[PDB]
Amino acid sequence: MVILGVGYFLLGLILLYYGSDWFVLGSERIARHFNVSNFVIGATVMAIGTSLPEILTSAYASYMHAPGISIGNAIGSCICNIGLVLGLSAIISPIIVDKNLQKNILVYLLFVIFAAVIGIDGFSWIDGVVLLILFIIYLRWTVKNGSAEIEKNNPSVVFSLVLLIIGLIGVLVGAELFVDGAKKIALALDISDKVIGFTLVAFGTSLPELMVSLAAAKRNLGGMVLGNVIGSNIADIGGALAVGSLFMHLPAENVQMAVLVIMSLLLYLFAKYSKIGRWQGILFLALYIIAIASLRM
Ligand SMILES: CCCCCCCC/C=C\CCCCCCCC(=O)OC[C@H](O)CO
Ligand SMILES: CCCCCCCCCCCCCCC
Ligand code: NA
Ligand SMILES: [Sr+2]
Ligand SMILES: [Sr+2]
Repeated sequence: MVILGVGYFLLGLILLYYGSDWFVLGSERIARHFNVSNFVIGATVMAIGTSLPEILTSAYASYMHAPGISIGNAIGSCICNIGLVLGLSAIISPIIVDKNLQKNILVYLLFVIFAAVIGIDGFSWIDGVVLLILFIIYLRWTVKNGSAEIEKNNPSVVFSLVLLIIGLIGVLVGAELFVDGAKKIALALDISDKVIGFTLVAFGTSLPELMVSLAAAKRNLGGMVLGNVIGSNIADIGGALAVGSLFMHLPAENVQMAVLVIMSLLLYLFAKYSKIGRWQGILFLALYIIAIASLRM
């Protein structure tokens, strides 16, 4: 049957749509509770939660002797977060970046370049261990700098945590349904293609970031969007790629890493010397479009 594919697909969108808004709302509240910025909650809790698909996908693929899918998924997500996710969000809600957030973005940049350089001959399991350690350090460093918490069964907090978790479950399940529904529609229309079907789940892992960021964008939560983008990329590299490399050596993806380094560099330069708004967003989307037009499938 195919309506099951249609049912799923539509339901996936509904869970994604409402799930994303609840995730954003709950995350914004949690940040106020812990006295940290929206960037910080976006870069830690939101980034890790929405990167769970990438982490499972890369670990699974490398385990199943498909390390090309594992690194392809990780870095492709990174390119998607800056090009598509941040591109759309910048246009919706232009961001002027604070001096301290610029420091966080510069560190992100350094991290990406380091990853690109040690991955020129691919990524070994020791490359993995190192990247994962830097990931852990980035998280502690980010929270520390974004913290002002100097000081308990509060209904405000509990309600905040419930919005967040149910929202997350909503976007993660919604995303799966979207992919699963699309897969079944494709199969019973007999238009299924593996080469393209890998980019259905590849894009699939990026749907949480997309919807969550757009939801944050609609509520002018610019720092949260930026936090979620920066953190998700780091989680995709220090987490998804890294764990992949633990099961098997990952072949180099130098062209894609170069594209990521160029987009990351652009993202930093705009954050430091300008803004992340309309035309910066238009630039990110144009670059993203060119990438999905010309990069190897
Ligand atoms: C502020 C500067 C930040 C850093 C800018 C990049 C600096 C390091 C470049 C190359 C060596 C890295 C050595 C340590 C990490 C790799 C350990 C390793 O196993 O290296 C072999 C390599 O992966 C091949 O197989
Ligand atoms: C001579 C090197 C052989 C390496 C064989 C594979 C080792 C994989 C280790 C994977 C797990 C690393 C976990 C860190 C928490
Ligand atoms: Na993420
Ligand atoms: Sr993701
Ligand atoms: Sr290497």
